[PDB]
Amino acid sequence: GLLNLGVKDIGEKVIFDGKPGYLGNKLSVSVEQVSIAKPMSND
Amino acid sequence: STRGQYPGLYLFGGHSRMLRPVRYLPLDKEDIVGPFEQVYMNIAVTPQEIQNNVHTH
Amino acid sequence: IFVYQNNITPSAMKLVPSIPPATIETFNEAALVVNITHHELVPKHIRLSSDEKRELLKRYRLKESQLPRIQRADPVALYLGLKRGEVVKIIRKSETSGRYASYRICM
Amino acid sequence: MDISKPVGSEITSVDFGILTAKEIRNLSAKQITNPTVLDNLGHPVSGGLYDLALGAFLRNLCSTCGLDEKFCPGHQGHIELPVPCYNPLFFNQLYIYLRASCLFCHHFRLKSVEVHRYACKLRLLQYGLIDESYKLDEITDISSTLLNELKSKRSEYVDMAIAKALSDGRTTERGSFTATVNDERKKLVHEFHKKLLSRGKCDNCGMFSPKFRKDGFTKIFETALNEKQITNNRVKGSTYILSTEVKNILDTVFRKEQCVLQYVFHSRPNLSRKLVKADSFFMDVLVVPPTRFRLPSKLGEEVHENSQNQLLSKVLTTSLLIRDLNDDLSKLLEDRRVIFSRLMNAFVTIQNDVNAFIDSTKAQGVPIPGVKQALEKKEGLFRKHMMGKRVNYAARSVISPDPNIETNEIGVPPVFAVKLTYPEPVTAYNIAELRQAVINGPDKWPGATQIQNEDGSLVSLIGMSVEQRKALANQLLTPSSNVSTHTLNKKVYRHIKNRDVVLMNRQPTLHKASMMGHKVRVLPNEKTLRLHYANTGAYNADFDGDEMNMHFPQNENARAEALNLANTDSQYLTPTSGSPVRGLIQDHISAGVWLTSKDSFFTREQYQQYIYGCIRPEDGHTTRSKIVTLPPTIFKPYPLWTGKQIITTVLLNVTPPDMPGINLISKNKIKNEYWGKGSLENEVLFKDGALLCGILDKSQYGASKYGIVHSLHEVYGPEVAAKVLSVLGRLFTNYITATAFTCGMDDLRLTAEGNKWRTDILKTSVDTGREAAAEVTNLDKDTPADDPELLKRLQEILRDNNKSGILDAVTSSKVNAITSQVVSKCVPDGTMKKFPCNSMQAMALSGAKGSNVNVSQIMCLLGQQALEGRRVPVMVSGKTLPSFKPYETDAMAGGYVKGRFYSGIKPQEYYFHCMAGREGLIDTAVKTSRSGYLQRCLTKQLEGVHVSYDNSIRDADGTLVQFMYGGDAIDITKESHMTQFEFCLDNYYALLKKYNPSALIEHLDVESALKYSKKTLKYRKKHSKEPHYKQSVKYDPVLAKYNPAKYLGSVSENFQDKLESFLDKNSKGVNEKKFRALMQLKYMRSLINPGEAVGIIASQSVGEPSTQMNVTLGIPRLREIVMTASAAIKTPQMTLPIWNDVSDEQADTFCKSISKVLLSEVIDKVIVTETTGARSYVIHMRFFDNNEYSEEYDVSKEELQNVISNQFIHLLEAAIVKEIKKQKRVEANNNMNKVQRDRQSAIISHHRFITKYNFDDESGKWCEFKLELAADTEKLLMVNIVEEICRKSIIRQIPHIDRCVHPEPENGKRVLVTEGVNFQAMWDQEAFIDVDGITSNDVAAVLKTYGVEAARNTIVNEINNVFSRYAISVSFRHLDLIADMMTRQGTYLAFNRQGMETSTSSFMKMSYETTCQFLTKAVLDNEREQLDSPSARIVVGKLNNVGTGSFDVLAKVPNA
Amino acid sequence: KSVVKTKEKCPQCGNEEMNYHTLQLRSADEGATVFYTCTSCGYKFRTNN
Amino acid sequence: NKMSPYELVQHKEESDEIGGYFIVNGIEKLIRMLIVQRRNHPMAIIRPSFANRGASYSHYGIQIRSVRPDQTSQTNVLHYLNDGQVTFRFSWRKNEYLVPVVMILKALCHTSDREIFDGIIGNDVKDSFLTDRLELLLRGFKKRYPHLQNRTQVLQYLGDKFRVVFQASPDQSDLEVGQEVLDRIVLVHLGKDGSQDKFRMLLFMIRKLYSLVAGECSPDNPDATQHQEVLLGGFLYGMILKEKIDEYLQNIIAQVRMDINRGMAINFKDKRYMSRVLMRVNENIGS
RNA sequence: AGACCAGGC
Ligand SMILES: Nc1nc2c(ncn2[C@@H]2O[C@H](COP(=O)(O)CP(=O)(O)OP(=O)(O)O)[C@@H](O)[C@H]2O)c(=O)[nH]1
Ligand SMILES: [Mg+2]
Ligand SMILES: [Zn+2]
Ligand SMILES: [Zn+2]
Ligand SMILES: [Zn+2]
Repeated sequence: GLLNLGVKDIGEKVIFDGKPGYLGNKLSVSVEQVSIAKPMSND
Repeated sequence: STRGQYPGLYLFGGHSRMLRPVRYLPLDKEDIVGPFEQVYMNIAVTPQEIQNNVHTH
Repeated sequence: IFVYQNNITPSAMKLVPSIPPATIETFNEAALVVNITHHELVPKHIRLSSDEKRELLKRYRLKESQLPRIQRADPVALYLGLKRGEVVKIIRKSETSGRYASYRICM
Repeated sequence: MDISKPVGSEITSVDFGILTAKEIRNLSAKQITNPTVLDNLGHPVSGGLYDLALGAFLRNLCSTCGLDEKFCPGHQGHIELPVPCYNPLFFNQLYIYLRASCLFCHHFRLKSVEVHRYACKLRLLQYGLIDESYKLDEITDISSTLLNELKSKRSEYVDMAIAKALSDGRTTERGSFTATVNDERKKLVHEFHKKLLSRGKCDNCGMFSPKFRKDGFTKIFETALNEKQITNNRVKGSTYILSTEVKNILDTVFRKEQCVLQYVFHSRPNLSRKLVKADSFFMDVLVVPPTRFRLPSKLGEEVHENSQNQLLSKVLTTSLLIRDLNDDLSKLLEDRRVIFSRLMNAFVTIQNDVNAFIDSTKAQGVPIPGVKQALEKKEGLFRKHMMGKRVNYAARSVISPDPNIETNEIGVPPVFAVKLTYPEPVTAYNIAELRQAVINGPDKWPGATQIQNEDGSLVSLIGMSVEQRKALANQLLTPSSNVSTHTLNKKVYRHIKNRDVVLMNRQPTLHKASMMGHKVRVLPNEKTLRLHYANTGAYNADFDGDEMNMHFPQNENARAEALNLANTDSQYLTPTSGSPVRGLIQDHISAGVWLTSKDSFFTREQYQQYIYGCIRPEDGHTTRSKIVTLPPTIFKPYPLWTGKQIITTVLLNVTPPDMPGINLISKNKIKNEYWGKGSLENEVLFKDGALLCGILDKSQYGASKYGIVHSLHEVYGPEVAAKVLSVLGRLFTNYITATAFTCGMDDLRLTAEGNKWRTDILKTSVDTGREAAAEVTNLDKDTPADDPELLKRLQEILRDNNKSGILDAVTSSKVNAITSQVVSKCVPDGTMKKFPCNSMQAMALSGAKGSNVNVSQIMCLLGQQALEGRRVPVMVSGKTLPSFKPYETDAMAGGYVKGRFYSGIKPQEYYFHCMAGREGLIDTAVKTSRSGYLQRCLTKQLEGVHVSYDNSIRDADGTLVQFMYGGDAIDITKESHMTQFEFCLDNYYALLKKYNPSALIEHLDVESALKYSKKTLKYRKKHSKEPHYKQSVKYDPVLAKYNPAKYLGSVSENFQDKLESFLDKNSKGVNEKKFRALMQLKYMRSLINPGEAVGIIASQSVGEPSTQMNVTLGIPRLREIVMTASAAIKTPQMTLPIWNDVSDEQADTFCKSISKVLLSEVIDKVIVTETTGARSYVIHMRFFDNNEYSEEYDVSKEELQNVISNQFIHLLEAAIVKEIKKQKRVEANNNMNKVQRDRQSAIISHHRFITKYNFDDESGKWCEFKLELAADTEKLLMVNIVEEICRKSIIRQIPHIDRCVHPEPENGKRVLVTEGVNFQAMWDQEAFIDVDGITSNDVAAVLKTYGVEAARNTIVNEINNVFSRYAISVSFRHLDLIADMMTRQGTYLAFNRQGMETSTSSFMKMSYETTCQFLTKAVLDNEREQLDSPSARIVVGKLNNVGTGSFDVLAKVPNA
Repeated sequence: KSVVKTKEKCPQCGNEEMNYHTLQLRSADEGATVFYTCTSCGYKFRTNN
Repeated sequence: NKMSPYELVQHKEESDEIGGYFIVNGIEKLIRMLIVQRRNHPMAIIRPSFANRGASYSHYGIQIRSVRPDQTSQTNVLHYLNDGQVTFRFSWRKNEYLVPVVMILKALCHTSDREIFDGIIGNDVKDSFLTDRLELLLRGFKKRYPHLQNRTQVLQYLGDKFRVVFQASPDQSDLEVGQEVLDRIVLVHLGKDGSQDKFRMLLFMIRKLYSLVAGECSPDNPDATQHQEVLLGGFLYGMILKEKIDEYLQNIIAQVRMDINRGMAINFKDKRYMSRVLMRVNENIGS
């Protein structure tokens, strides 16, 4: 699907620590899969 | 052409195109054409107005 | 009046208002090749006397500053040599009326 | 409004002053101090924005007057701004006086004798002494003793000139402030402020002051003094500054110069003698509005506080932070700097909040709107709630058409008859019918909904039974028990009866006949308005879903104006041209062709049925109380009548007796050849009221001049012609419902011979597209369509836009001459069914509905589908469409469609016809919005100009536009039959009754105006062979000496010279002198009445026909003339009269000597040659052959050498040096003769970097010159340079003239049109051009060289032929006033905000646009206005000074 | 200076007006294929040479 | 989805009920189709508004609208300056940015300077219009940028200038944040492993822009439907869904940015901290 | 009382 190709196109985004050269820890956060469900209610 | 559009052969096969069916005269079948494609070819509106060696569709 | 060829020195344009009450007017020699009052689109301009200025401001009960205005520096006021505050009778041809006298004052 | 509640006091004037801080501490109810609007539990907190001292808020009594919500007016409060801040309305003028002033002696930086020169010229302009201010200026490093002697004599001249002019009856001690002294005062203050701002040193004490800087608003900076000229401030023995210090400077500057600034800030003499202060420009106190005017909006629970409470809270939030920043300074570097750097930031934020409260566009931080932006545009306050308002007592509904209504009535529904109501006070003559109305109740027409008691009380009848309601019917006419209300009586708000008046209205109200006053007639059934068909063309109203307004007037002053003045029967003729707008339209015109035919014969039962079906004596249409008939046309075998004889006795019953019948000889739209051979049915003939010949048509009844309804309007009156349109509207409706009228498929067929004529002409169109293509391509003839040279140049035509225009205009010229051959042949001669039976032709020829081009496209062929000038557009490939091959020369392939709407158009013909149909639907959209703002700019200037009782039209403030309306003061709606002398002679005894000459002698002077009209007629026949400059006239016309509304025989000179030209020729018991005595009475009654809103009429007569719409043309031309008054005209021209001596060969070799010749126009090609490694260039410019350009441009070989020598290279040397500056970031020998080696040596000497030069001296074909550069420079293109220089170099040019064309002689005279304006240079050509006949197009250039009255004559003709191109007739009385209003100051002023600044009415300028720019200029001038303009008497609620309110009414009471 | 410079006999039913269209398919080396299409019967065929 | 017209009546809908639309708050909304420029075609464009980019700007220019495989677009307009040089124009956020194209011709692949010449000039070396305009283009790069000789040095300059605006990370070198410029901006319908094809397509676009200023080409009409394309509305619903999860993936970093600037209790390997900080962001993308 | 959308003449 095109949304998974859009998930892949955004890619990974990082942010480092202030805790002690190296910057800290990477946190290479991303999305890798998106899926839409048919509508379900809970009654 | 003299001072016309920039020449070249442009092939398109992607999403979101505009497409209409047209009947192709050698080996009479269906052909699907686009607006960028239609501006240089000679379709006819009825088969009683076909002129020889100029009309493709 | 004073007719010159090409230009006047800007140090010499200070002398044309330098005498009261006698005024000095100034004209090009190339602006006088055609008299503009002979043109078809202009009417017969006639300046009015001090008595005829009173009889116009009395019939219409006008102030001096409520008439239509003519500038002092258009080439018809320069032709007639108008000092400020005097009325010019304008004999105007029209399409359905013909002759009718209009008026302008030069401020 | 209640007519039983008078008012004795009236507002006379207003004046704009600055509201001082001392007043608004005494004005104030309670100062509000905390930025919390309302606290918990829904109460308003005391001390906040919502407060009970500021007004009653939300079911709670006030704390100032103690009243509730409905009765508290709201009260003024304020806040205390702790620092003086900048008022944004005055900051642009505060920054002028903060600059331009010394900071050391605190004068301005001018010398004190020149500041005094403006102090006493502005004093002379406060009074009416516009001329004495220039004599004052004729009074004349320098010691300061004679300067006091200079200031003395200038001050004594003013005190003598003010004393003389106030003694000699001229100027009041309140001064005189006309419009042209507002010009001389605005010109003098703008000159004074411009000269203040440009001063280096203070000319009183000579040392510098630091210049101030304003980047944007909210802040002021001063800059540090330079490092050089600090020496001047040592021989006299950046920084943000505070608004208290800016005020501290200008509290000293305005005191040291009090004697001057009193006249800058006053248009009129200051009789209060108040000081002008710097506190005017600052505001130390904000005024909060009353809390009534800032109540919050509410949508269920969604309640939001008002935008002003959001803006006044942020000022109060900053006004407490700035006091809490003063806590540490009250206790007292690091403890001092952080508390001061945060205090200075509070100074800027309290300024940015006092700006954003007043002006939202002066804010920063989608923004919250301020108090300026509640006033400015459409959706403002002047334009949304003052000039236009929502009204009570008014309905709107869809209209449906209706016969059987008497052409001045409207048909109202029952449910509009119930709701709309009228206050009738009970009297002795009402309690018969107004007691019956109050018994009927709110829901029984005719009834009543309320009774208003004497006390002002009001009793509703809605929730009441009939037993309770009959008791109130016996309460109406009772004597009042209150002495204080003893002269008042009860008002019963009855329903709308059949005798009331109604003002109908359809948008857009493009002219005044789109808002008329109709009578009423209620109708029983449905919920829609009912409009008669004679009104459908005045409102431009069709019946495909139109809805239109219905305003019900509420007093007797308004009922007497929409029955007598704004009446629909008074609006027969429109004042645009004098042509009728009212008449029968579609079925009635198709029925009078059948009724007035020769075939129509009626028996005795039929003939008398059609008369009573239209006359009906009991409703009051007859004038005899018995229907008279005629003897029949035929007596044997049985009696038959004729449809001529129908309308003879229809007109015999609606006419007044003892007044002879109508006499008319007119024609109609149907020719004689449609009725056969020997027919006379084209001319109509009325003789003593009897139709004797001719069909009746659109030209007779219908909106058309000089028909029978237009002639019944003149001889008998407007009440007769409005009654004839009713009776004929019922005579033809009753004729149609017994003898009908259809168009079918039968009506559209040609014959088998006519279809053969059609196809044989269209076979000649198969070669038309090729002959037109072969002509434009400059092949000769008979070349085939597949010729490769034909296809090559057609591809060259397509790539250019102008070459494709002369191909689309030659083919369209040829194929429209094939269209004109089928319409000439196949209709009517080839049609199967013919006239009168051919109903498609019968209603196109009669003007009922349709055209001859409409039946062409139906029955013959549809034609060339023309786009915006051109033919159908072509693709990039040379194909017009995918069906057609590229570049084929077929007429069908380019938009000429041969198929007709009867038999169909082909799919490629269908697609071309859809391109032209979409073109019409966009021009119907985009070109009805451009003429809407033409009329708004026109009506705002011309709202107040009107006929005075001097018959001398003038503006509302008193300034005079013209001395007589049109030069003759006759009304356009009364001058139609004024020069129709053959009509008025045939109807002499019937026109003598309506003017009644014997009863109208006592109030006249018949004797005196006739004598002076013979002294001038004899003088002008004797003189006036000479031209106009020789005529010392010695005698004015009788209009300029005698009042034409009182003196009989005081007529215009065209009326006298056309009556004495008519009555001389033909000699026809009326003699010669009784006809000239009745036309002069017809002239005098056809004078224009004083009070006519002429400039509205003159601006509606231009804006409404503008919706009907090689030089600029149309509504873009009217914007250039009227709206912008552009001196930068788009395409100026100049018409040059060729003499009779010079022939056509001496005139077109003459226009080759004026039209410019570029150097680009003579060059074939330019071949540069660059060899580098000193950068060299070989500029070789190749020309055409000398026999080719010396014939085409009359350029000699030697003159082309001088352009390269003295003009081309001096522009080329500049362009090379300009680019090197901006980048720092076969032929002959060389030993030719001694002169060419020195011709070369002079080119090298006087130029910068030339090393060689040679022109083709023996043939004039080439010019080669070497052009070296330095080796340091990088690469220049040197062809794009040369081409741009070759297009700017001129071989020969008369300045400001680029082309001179010799067109075909239009209308006899020989014409030579140029494409640019230079009058000085065309005066040298006396031998070719009549210099005393040079007219033009540039209205601003004829004003500069020929004067004011010549530009006034130029502007009339240019606004004439923009309407004469579309065959639109708008009369020269509306064009005269727009001319004399635009040149009223001796200049060429526009109808915009830049041309209306010289005007006395402040609310007129504020209502138009830029409201708070004219607002500041009024309050700075302290401008009092007399409330004269119509835009200024609606803001304050006065009766107008135009028309009905142009006088007062006084009541003669018998006892002293 | 720019402008002064100056039948098939279809065997199925018999028809001479027969709609044809030449079209060079693969390269300029081979002959142009003439695609024939009739109207009186509608039979189609092509022609190399 | 695959219901028969019998089963669409049993589920209350309608028999021949065509879908197409969104039910939002009981109201049947639908996203309209928009006609827009064709993908992946450089069309020669004359506009009077191209002159208002500053001084020396011509009315000439070329413009491509490259779409990505997730159907998201990016225009790359080339301008022609009257000085002789050309200019690459793009837009990453709601402001525009201007780059000379020789900076991009030397950043896509390892080029010579005759191979920049040979990609525009074919066998028509004798065409002295093109050779003079290509003198000014290649010498203007050496004049204005006397450094930046090889591909790895041009690409660090292009990454140094577009680092704070493309929201780069401190880990990325200037060599590889310059490739982050080239992968999201210039001719984005080739993607990664297509820098050879991006090179040849730029040499196509400069020569077509020089063929437009020479008069050899008609400007391609953007208002004719020959050069038009349809935004379907369903793809634009997916274009906006890329952004709202592009923004969602940034709010979970803008929340731990707020945690760095304030707090200390941060452990990136803690699942307890992941669920702690992921509940502090706005996850309601469907609203 | 605004925004946007759909219309009417
Ligand atoms: N001021 C405006 N008036 C309009 C507008 N639309 C319609 N109208 C008025 O309504 C009338 C509608 O006329 P049409 O636009 O339909 C022109 P049409 O060719 O349909 O005339 P007929 O064929 O005679 O009906 C027309 O007289 C206009 O005065 C509008 O957008 N603005
Ligand atoms: Mg309508
Ligand atoms: Zn109160
Ligand atoms: Zn000083
Ligand atoms: Zn056959």
